[PDB]
Amino acid sequence: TIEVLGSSHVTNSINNELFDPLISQALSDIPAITQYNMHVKKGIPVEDFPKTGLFPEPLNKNFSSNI
Amino acid sequence: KSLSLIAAHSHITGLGLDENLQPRPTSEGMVGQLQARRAAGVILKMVQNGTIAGRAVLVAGPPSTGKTALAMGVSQSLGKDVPFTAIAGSEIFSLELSKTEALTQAFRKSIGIKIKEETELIEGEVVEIQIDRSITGGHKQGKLTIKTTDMETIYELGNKMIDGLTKEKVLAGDVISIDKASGKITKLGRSFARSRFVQCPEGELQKRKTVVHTVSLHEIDVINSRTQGFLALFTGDTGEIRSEVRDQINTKVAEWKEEGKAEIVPGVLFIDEVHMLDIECFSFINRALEDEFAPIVMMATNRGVSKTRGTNYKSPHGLPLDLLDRSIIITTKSYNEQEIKTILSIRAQEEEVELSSDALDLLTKTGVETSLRYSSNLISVAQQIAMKRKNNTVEVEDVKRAYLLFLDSARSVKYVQENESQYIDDQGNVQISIAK
Amino acid sequence: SLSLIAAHSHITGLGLDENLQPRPTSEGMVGQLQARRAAGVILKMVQNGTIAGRAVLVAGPPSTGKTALAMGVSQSLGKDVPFTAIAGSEIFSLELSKTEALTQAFRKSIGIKIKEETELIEGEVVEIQIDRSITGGHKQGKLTIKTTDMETIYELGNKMIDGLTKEKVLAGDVISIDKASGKITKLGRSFARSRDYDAMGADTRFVQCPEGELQKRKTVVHTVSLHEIDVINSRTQGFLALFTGDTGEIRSEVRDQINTKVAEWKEEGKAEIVPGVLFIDEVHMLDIECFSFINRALEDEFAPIVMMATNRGVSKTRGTNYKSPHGLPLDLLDRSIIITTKSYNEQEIKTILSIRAQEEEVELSSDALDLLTKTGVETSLRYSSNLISVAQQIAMKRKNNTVEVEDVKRAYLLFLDSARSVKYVQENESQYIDDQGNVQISIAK
Amino acid sequence: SLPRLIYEDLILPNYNNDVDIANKLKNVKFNIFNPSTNYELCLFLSKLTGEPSLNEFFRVSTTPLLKR
Amino acid sequence: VTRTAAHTHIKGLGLDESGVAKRVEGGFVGQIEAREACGVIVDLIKAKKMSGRAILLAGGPSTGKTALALAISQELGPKVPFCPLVGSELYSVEVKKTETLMENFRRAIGLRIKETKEVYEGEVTELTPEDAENPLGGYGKTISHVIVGLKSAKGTKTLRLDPTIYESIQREKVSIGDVIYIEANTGAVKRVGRSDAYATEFDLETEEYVPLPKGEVHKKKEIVQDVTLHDLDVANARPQGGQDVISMMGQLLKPKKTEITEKLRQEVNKVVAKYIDQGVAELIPGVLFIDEVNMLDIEIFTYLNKALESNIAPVVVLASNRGMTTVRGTEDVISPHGVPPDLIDRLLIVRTLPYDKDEIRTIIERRATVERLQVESSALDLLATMGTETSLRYALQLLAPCGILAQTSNRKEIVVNDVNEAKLLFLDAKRSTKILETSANYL
Amino acid sequence: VTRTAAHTHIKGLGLDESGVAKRVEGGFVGQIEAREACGVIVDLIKAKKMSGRAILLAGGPSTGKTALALAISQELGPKVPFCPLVGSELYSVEVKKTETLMENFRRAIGLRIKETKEVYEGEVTELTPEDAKTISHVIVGLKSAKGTKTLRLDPTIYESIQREKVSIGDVIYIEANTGAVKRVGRSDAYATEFDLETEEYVPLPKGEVHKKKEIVQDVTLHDLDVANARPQGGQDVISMMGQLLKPKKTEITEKLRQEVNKVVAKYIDQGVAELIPGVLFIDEVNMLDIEIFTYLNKALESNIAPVVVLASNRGMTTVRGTEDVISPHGVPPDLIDRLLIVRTLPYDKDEIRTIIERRATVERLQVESSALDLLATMGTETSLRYALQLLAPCGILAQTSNRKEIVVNDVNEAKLLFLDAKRSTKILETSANYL
Ligand SMILES: Nc1ncnc2c1ncn2[C@@H]1O[C@H](COP(=O)(O)OP(=O)(O)O)[C@@H](O)[C@H]1O
Ligand SMILES: Nc1ncnc2c1ncn2[C@@H]1O[C@H](COP(=O)(O)OP(=O)(O)O)[C@@H](O)[C@H]1O
Ligand SMILES: Nc1ncnc2c1ncn2[C@@H]1O[C@H](COP(=O)(O)OP(=O)(O)O)[C@@H](O)[C@H]1O
Ligand SMILES: Nc1ncnc2c1ncn2[C@@H]1O[C@H](COP(=O)(O)OP(=O)(O)O)[C@@H](O)[C@H]1O
Repeated sequence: TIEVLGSSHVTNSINNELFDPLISQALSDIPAITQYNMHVKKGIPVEDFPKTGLFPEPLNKNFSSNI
Repeated sequence: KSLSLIAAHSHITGLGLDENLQPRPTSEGMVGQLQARRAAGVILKMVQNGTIAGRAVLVAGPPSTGKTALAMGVSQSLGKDVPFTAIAGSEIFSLELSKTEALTQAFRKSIGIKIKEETELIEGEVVEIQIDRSITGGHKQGKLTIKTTDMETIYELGNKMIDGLTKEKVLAGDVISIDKASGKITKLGRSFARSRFVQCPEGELQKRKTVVHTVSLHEIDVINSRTQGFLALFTGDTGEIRSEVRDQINTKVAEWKEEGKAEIVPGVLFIDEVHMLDIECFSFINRALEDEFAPIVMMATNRGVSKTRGTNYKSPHGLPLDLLDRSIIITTKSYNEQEIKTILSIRAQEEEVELSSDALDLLTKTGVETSLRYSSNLISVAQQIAMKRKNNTVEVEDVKRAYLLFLDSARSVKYVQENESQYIDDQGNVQISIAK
Repeated sequence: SLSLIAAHSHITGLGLDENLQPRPTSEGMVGQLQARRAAGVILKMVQNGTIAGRAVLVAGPPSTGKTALAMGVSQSLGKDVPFTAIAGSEIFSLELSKTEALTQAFRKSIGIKIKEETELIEGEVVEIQIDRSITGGHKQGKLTIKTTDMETIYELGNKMIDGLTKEKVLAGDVISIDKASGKITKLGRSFARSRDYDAMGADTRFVQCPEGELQKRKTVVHTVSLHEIDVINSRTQGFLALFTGDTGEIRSEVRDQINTKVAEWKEEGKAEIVPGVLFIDEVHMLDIECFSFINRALEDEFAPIVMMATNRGVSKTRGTNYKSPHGLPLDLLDRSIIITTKSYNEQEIKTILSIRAQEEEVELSSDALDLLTKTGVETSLRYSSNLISVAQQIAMKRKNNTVEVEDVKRAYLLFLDSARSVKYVQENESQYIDDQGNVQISIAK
Repeated sequence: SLPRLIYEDLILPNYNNDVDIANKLKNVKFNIFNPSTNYELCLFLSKLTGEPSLNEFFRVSTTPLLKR
Repeated sequence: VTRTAAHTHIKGLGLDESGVAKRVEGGFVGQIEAREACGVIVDLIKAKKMSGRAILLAGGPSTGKTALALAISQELGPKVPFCPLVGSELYSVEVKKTETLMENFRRAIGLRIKETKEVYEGEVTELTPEDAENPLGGYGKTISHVIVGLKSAKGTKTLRLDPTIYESIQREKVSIGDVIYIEANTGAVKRVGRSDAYATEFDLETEEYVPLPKGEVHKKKEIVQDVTLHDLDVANARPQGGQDVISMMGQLLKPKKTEITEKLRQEVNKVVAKYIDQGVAELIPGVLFIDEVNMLDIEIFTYLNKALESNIAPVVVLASNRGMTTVRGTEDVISPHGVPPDLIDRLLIVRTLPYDKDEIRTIIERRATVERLQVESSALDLLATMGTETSLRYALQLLAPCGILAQTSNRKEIVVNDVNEAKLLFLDAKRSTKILETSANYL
Repeated sequence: VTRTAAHTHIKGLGLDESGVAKRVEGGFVGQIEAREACGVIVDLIKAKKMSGRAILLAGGPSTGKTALALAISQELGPKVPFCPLVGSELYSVEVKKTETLMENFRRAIGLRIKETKEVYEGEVTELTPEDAKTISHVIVGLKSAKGTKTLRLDPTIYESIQREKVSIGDVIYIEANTGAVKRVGRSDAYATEFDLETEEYVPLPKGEVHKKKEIVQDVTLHDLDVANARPQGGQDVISMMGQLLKPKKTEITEKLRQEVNKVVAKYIDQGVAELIPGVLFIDEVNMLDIEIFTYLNKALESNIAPVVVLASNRGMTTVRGTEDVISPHGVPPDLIDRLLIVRTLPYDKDEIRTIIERRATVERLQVESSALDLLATMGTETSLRYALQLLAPCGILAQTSNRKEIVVNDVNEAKLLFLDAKRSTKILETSANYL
């Protein structure tokens, strides 16, 4: 963690770099009922969705965690 | 802080000098070498004045004669906040950095920038937190009661403070510190309420604290170069920082110095075993000393008229004459029996070892016979033999047992030379069978 | 412009006739008639283009004109023909093998020629109207574009509509669309709207509105080397490797496929093959492995004509432990023809110095020119060539527009040549660091 | 811990530093893929690669790798 | 039944409480003075006060130098760290040898930490998210909160999850009816398995069925961990374990060794010193063993001179079998055991001696006892005479072909004919050299 | 106060208007002919017409070569690029040495760009976007202590505004030409909406909202080559954490350099730019390989090459990378045929005394005249650099005994404490065990 005492711009920049919505949306997926809500009850087409599901799958179910 | 077991130079707390730069016979763990200590005090005043830059000082002498200990005394007498980079000679032969780049990074880690800034903090003990939330969480109303030993207050809380308080969960009786601008809340622990443990703060709640930062030039060079972030200061893969960013940093530091926003502090770069460097490193050092942003370089070597690395000729101290022309040489001497006895006494008091007087005389005799470091090493293994037979003070026969068990160099060379058929020679010829 | 007066910028082609007979002084070249005739023969060999894989060797003493001859061949070759000029030290890379670097240098010197047609509609967008069907399966577009003279109405496909959603237009940006190809680009904003939005932004740029005919027709001709095709087909986005050099040992099967498709395009009639010259200056620092690779690579059909220049005597071949003529092995010298060069005399030195003083905008007197000619007879030629330009500055500091003998004498006294420095070193060698690292610093013994 | 002076005088633009001016000068005005100044190179690369838009090279050359 | 390989007949130094070595106990025969010196070194290591001490084991080939180091490692116990090295392992193509030596120096300092974990666990019963107002607003995620209903034994809790936690929740592919395990220290989620309260035999994904977790959903537990300083160094150098973008991308890239700067080591030392001062940590220094020390060159020796003078470095044990050999990386210096004299001045040499006929005979007897073979007395005498005549190792390695040849003849004991046949079938170094001298075409 | 490091008593060549060197001028003592030759070279560089001219200045150690090079750099001024270099810096492990040589060649050619900086700053009082899902424009009304100002903005800047999370009452910073948006903080008028808050509060700007300034940008061709040849891609303006993939140096092709030259030549013809060639200075030129010496011959014949200045202190020495090539100053003869050699002569006693007095004056030390002749005798007996480096221990030892003047006892004490090379060598020969 890098801190600058008495500045709010550095906190916003660090929170944008660590938790970038585009990359974090690329490394995950939207829930199914949320996808149904935006595609049908909001009129958003499928091609205007953010990119999801680019995390590579592990070998097993056991290989997905360190606990 | 600064965890450490016991070092080989842990008994040295600094140079033993008075106000007139004269060495005491025994002070701050240093015994003997009065001329070397006086010269190192002059170099210390050279560093502390800070009005000149780029001077080379060579410390040369026989092995195991106070060479690294002088540098440790200088570094201990320098104090905090002044940089001190201590590298070895063979450390600059990298695989992803050139030798001149590694030398430049070692040079620019010894110049610091002093910046003073003031912040506002709120530190106190939490009395009561009252949070009112809606069903959907669209709005939240908050009241926080916080106190010190001298005042009590209640704050009306905003949305972002409420979200920053439910994160990093705080309860009653905690002692916390809040920065208003950045929103960072640090839990310092719990107060003295049994119902880790930290005494309640006193005085005003909102204090104005000024902190003084010391940032090396290499950190600004890494940060200003946009190819890698600040994490390269820890991972170490900076990877050949260019020169235009260094020029920009130099011009900006010179611009900050005129307006009083920053101060230049110089440090000491210590290069132990300087004879291991290559000729190209010497040629880079010949021009790196002629810059305004250059520290004071201390080099140590024990070679006498050795072959310069990367060449085919022999040079004094293993260094070419161009580097020796730019340097002033401090020479160390060998020790008498009284200096060896005093050093062994200090090393005995450092390791919490009780020595008898006859054992000290035997250790001094076998120190002036073979080496100082052998007799220094014998004490800690003689103490285990003393403790094995359930005795506290180290006696004569314990030192004799340690002399019998662990060999020195001169006995091992003779034992090798009498039985040369049992060891592998330079031709790879050995004999393993006993008979024939 | 971005060109200063270089070492040999006065040479514009070989000074030859129509019967390949060199004139004594023409096109900036003086003397060296046999080498100029040989270079004209090689130039006609290149311009014929039916002979592939020939190696010539320009050999001579230093400061004779081998690189000047190569520059003259390059200038007389003309444009749109690839002429690669590399040194011998450039192929020792860290990310590429010497074989791969030599293969890339070989394939950079042969190209193909492609001609295409363009129907450019360049203008400023006035207003765009999009018609959507009730089903939504197709989108219709009415585009109102204009130049400074006239304006028409165009009907648009759905691919135009999706191509104009990307790099979006805001009714006043200057675009240009092709008809047959349909290439879409956005040049920038017009100058008429420069006082509208009060702050420019990041990517925007202001261009003038195009004037005249809206629909233009233009034929352009491209010349692409085979190495560019290799780099393009090696990756997914290959032009970044074309401009940053990060290709990294392209495989052989893509080269075979590219050779087969080049032969197919030549047979069909889409493109024609333009050969070229590869010049390897200072060839004597190449390894023996590079020489063996050159020996094998000279026998392929897609090989350029290789020009090599060296000035070594009977010297050691690098990577071996023996000596050889020109620093080259004998099997490489077997498959080659040698053009030799001869040293100059007083008159050719005087003519070269006069031409170089004419090029550098320096006026000399006759006596100063004769003094510089005598110096170039005794010392080398480049010493006098530098003496001219420093004597010009001395004369300008003396507030005189011409260079006289006193300025040449002052420049001779101030700046030394090799022989005087050798004599001064050998007279006072105790003050210099010798090969053993011994030096005497102090002046008093 | 980083001092505030370095951050406000070396990273963010203000009235006394030229971060934004030099950024626009190096990355936009002097870019060799600009169609306003280097249209011939863009046309040559579009014939070479087969891209249907001449602004694709300027877009590709100025984005990070992960976003690309 | 069990696997034996050139060792594992040795269980320790075999000393009494006074440090006096027995003649034959603990799997050791002879070498009394070296074993007593190693016992003194073992007591010095167990004192846990010194730093940067070093000894050197010097002797001929096949005399028991590696055996003494393994006996030291067995006498110390498994809690004290022990890093065995060969001298050829320090030359790597990814990072310089100096950094590899410092890595092996930091790999031999242990630490024991009592660690407290905040744990939410239970069975997922309700998994309900709710949406944002403008999902295509560019900034902010698609959802805003996720409601998770957890049920444990004698308890039930509901949680409103942050989206960042929900990324790790949905990366584990949890569902309704799964028992999960959320670690609040790092945000890591472990999916244990399907609950056994529902049916079992209707699955096709070979899942594991687990009962409900005992106790409440929210827990705090204390965990004792064993961690070396090098582990902390490589954890901070390549950060994997967060829920951010950088920590997520750190697990997918190919790992590579990097030159860890001294600033990170100073920060790690400061944090470890704070942990020790808080009373939750205990420092366990260890032993670094570098066998075949003559393979090192002058640069690693010169860096080792500096590295032994730090205040953290552990006890270093070296070994060599050279008499008077030039140091590698030099041309004309000559030093005992291939170790330069400035490094020799900081050592404590422990001499090792060759064996006799009776010691060879009882070593052969014990190694035949370990390998579960029965040897006749005359065959044992012949094997001892062979070991004196040729090599101890040659007589050691001829036991198992003798056992195979005895077993092929349907016998249990080993007799003289099997020893003679193993002599005739298998050769030693001297006879092979004598054959090579009287050879035709470089045999 | 002021830091002096082995130089900075040199302010120039000390020439007159006619190029004749005075004896003591510009901090230079003696050395008339080398200073006059360097003045001629300075005039040739200021002519700005020729390309690829190379000179070499050779002499003994500690004789004034680097001082002459820095005097040339001081004579040219700060607008002319000057790239110092040592010969050992060309050996990098990321790219070949020829690429590094070409990079240092193109680092010494500069450009001058006339630019205009326009800045709006102040408190936001109105933020009303207008559409025609796509915003047509946005109207922003700023406010400072001298009044208000209302601006229209395109949606591209509006996207950067909502990137910065800007609401009503924040103090912002908008650059007109580049479109940069920076949020400074909330205004002090809204500091009492809550007792405890996360936002930081700043006062109103006391100046006007609209500010204009003329600036001059200095760049080199190497900066444009680096900016056009990023291998991974572009970068954002703010990146506190680096890229996940490490970008190393790459061998930049000739095509990129040709395109950069074409773009710069187009920009020069419109009067936007101005081309200033500079000096590439390479010290310790004898530490170069034969391959770099060969590639230097090709690089010196280009059309854009700057003026190259080399230094060497070797005599008849074997070239590095060869076996049996003996050439003067460690420089091969095919390269030696391309330069002009300037000889640099040693010093006698009185100039050594005068230089010692000059360095004592610069370092703010007072030396008695009795100690000055002893220091000059010491300098002639051992080295000039040994006498120059002994001034500060003498000053410290004088200041220790509460004296502000150098007394010859301090010089004797500093001679006793610190040795030179010759006495240390005599200790080395008359010793038993490794000194
Ligand atoms: N004057 C002194 N005072 C205290 N200890 C000393 C002194 N001189 C030498 N020593 C001790 O002798 C040992 C060798 O010193 P050192 O200078 O490190 O060896 P070397 O000369 O090989 O560098 C050190 O452990 C140091 O503690
Ligand atoms: N025939 C010629 N006509 C005009 N100039 C020449 C001629 N030959 C040589 N020169 C000049 O001599 C200079 C050095 O010759 P160069 O070609 O470098 O010799 P080399 O081929 O041995 O390297 C060049 O600047 C060139 O202009
Ligand atoms: N005192 C001993 N008692 C039993 N076996 C021994 C003894 N000394 C050596 N050995 C055996 O001799 C072999 C060689 O010893 P080791 O130390 O591994 O190699 P070296 O002595 O060549 O370094 C080992 O397999 C070990 O089992
Ligand atoms: N004419 C002079 N006047 C004043 N100082 C000089 C003069 N000549 C040399 N010096 C000084 O003597 C020193 C010589 O250093 P330098 O020129 O770097 O040595 P070298 O010529 O071996 O590179 C410099 O510190 C410089 O300040």
